[PDB]
Amino acid sequence: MPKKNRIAIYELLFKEGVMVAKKDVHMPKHPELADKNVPNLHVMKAMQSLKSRGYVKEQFAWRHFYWYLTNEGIQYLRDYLHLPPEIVPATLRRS
Amino acid sequence: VQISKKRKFVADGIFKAELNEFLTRELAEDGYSGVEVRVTPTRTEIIILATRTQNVLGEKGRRIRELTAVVQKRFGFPE
Amino acid sequence: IHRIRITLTSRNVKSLEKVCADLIRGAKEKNLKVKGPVRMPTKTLRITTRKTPCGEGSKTWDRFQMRIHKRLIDLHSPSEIVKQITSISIEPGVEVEVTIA
Amino acid sequence: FTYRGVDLDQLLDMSYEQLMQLYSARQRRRLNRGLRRKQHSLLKRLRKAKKEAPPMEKPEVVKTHLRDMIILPEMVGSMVGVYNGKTFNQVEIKPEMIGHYLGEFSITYKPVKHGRPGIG
Amino acid sequence: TTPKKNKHKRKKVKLAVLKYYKVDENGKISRLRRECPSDECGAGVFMASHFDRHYCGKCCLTYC
Amino acid sequence: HQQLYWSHPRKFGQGSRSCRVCSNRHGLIRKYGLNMCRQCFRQYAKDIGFIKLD
RNA sequence: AGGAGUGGAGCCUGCGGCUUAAUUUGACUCAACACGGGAAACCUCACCCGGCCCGGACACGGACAGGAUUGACAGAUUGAU
RNA sequence: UCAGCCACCCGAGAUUGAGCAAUAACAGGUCUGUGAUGCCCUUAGAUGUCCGGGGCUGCACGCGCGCUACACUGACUGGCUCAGCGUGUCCUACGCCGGCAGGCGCGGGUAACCCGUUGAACCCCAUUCGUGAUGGGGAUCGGGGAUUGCAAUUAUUCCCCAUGAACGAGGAAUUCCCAGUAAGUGCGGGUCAUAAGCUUGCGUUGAUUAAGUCCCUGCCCUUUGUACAC
Ligand SMILES: [Zn+2]
Ligand SMILES: [Zn+2]
Repeated sequence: MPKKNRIAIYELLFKEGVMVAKKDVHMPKHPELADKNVPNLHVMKAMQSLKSRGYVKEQFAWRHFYWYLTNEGIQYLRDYLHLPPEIVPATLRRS
Repeated sequence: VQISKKRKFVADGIFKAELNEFLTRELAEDGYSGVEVRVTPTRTEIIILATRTQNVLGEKGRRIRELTAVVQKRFGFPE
Repeated sequence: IHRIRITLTSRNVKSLEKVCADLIRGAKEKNLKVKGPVRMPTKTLRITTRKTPCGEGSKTWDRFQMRIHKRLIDLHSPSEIVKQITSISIEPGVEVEVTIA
Repeated sequence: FTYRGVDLDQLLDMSYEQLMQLYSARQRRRLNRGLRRKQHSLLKRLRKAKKEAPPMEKPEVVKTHLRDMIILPEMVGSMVGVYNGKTFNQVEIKPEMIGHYLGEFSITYKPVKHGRPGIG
Repeated sequence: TTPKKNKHKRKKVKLAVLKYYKVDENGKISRLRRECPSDECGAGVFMASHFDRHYCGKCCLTYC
Repeated sequence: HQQLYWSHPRKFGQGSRSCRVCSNRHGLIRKYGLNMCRQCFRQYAKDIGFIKLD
């Protein structure tokens, strides 16, 4: 894989924290990460590599993969995206 | 144009079947009982039944927040 | 103003007729000239499946159904009051559709 | 040899649209819906076997993978191996097989020679 | 009969821009091989002049 | 490689259609837009809304 | 008590059996044999003949920025650009 | 003189047809429907997977579902006249070019609004053919023509010309059925790019005989007796 495909995957794992898929290998475009031309294979196998680290939660359904944040995934992302902890994601917006 | 009422009323079924299947598979530990999908063109709310409902929410409403974004980005309808 | 028509479709009959009765009573409350609930020919979707998963036994079949009752009430009233009446009796299991002018 | 009332030599310079009308409707439909890169490459290698062979030697067996290919008048005379699924076979393109596929001379099954029956 | 397994491995010279870039004592930069006229490999990425052609690394163009 | 991988066209036929819940290809209910297997429809038919009246 | 038959002919389909490179396989009284939603030109597809790809996560040690990997035009071989 | 059975009156109706279905069991079938699954095998000349080509259909012979029939209560050709359950973004209205399958453009329909008045077939009313291997019956084959597809040769189908097979009501045996029921007849759905002789539904025409028994097939209960208790 190239490195620029992976870097837009962690950004929607911080503010919301979840990432779904399709389990379609030959699917040429992942439709949620449009305008980047990343295949479904290159987000699905990347999250398979991330599940052996222990940073995404595995839950399957009829067809779609599902991947949640881990509680240790916030600290691993806040340095990899080089973010300050002063900004708050959707965890503590309401009430 | 939209879809026919025959194909509309069945497509409301495969929504609630996949939702209930995914909800059983995820929430099979906190005593998941069933959904109730109240449809509305403004907000299609999904009422989760559970045994220990305070433990479903997470830390002051944290765990179900993940499931909101899951069902948002899954079934195509916007947030 | 002409052709103000409300589409009421449901999967069961009891809640659909209750919603029809509440809408007709509310249109009686507004004192409009009201074509009542007409009754479209109900559709019944047939699916006939072999009952076995493999294909061994005595060729028994299943017979599933979905009966979609469809009603239509009609009004002759301006557009500002037809939105007030449909927003009250929100109820699950039914589906509302309106058309105007 | 004459095909549909015209001899072989006028078929070699016969252009495509006038070559069309002497066929059946299946061959005309194949020539109307088009020939793709997998067949034009075979025309390229077949004309290559025309120019790289000495003229008194009928050229080397251009083994082929297009059973669906109609025997055009341009490909007459070349030695061709047609894959049946297991092996190849060199078949000679005689002039009298213009309205036929390539994949019909390679019999993809051994003809059944029966014996005594088993349990019955 | 016999399993014929083969893969063309790559063999790189010690920073093979020295095969491309030549600078003499006066300091002018002389590139021996061909620069590709295509824009995606323009002015920095060079072709390799072969015995009968040149060959680009990106758009794989040939010459005579 | 990258061009010969999924090159055979997966339009029409049962190679193109597969089960919505289990990705199988044998006994597919297409009517009313389901694309479920026959074995898998019977699991979910009560939650779709298909009941047995006779 | 009867009625329509089937078993007889041709054809179509499903099983045995003979072959086949392969003719994928389950199922053999009622309770197998137009059953496997099984009417398969490719896919389906299991079977046979070849040919690519890793889609071997992760951990360890080596190679390691004098490179491991990839596309490779043209010619040769191939069924193929 | 009890539960109830039989006949009649009044009545639309004096049995409508299905769905669902116990305990206890099969060493019943199904890892080939499942990201239901245990072990075992296999994992980079891969039993993973894609690509391409064959095969699944091959054919001296047996066995099962069916379809067409063997004619006159019929066939050929005109004319007339009637449905219901259903599907539809791919269903189709209308004008033109063609023997026809088909080409063209125009619209409608996400549907009691359009196809659609769903102008179905047996049946009916006339013409011709008259008991013969006939024009019955169409198999088998040669040629074209047109569609769907990346591709039709191992005919995918469909149309038009030809060729004309057995077949003269079918032994031993055996299946299903008691009323809008057999049976005849078409239409729709599933499969479906192309597709029904299959199956699942629907309407149309519409009867013979029975309203009884344990003789056969098989199941159950009570009195026998056991050397039985797999
Ligand atoms: Zn370049
Ligand atoms: Zn399924």
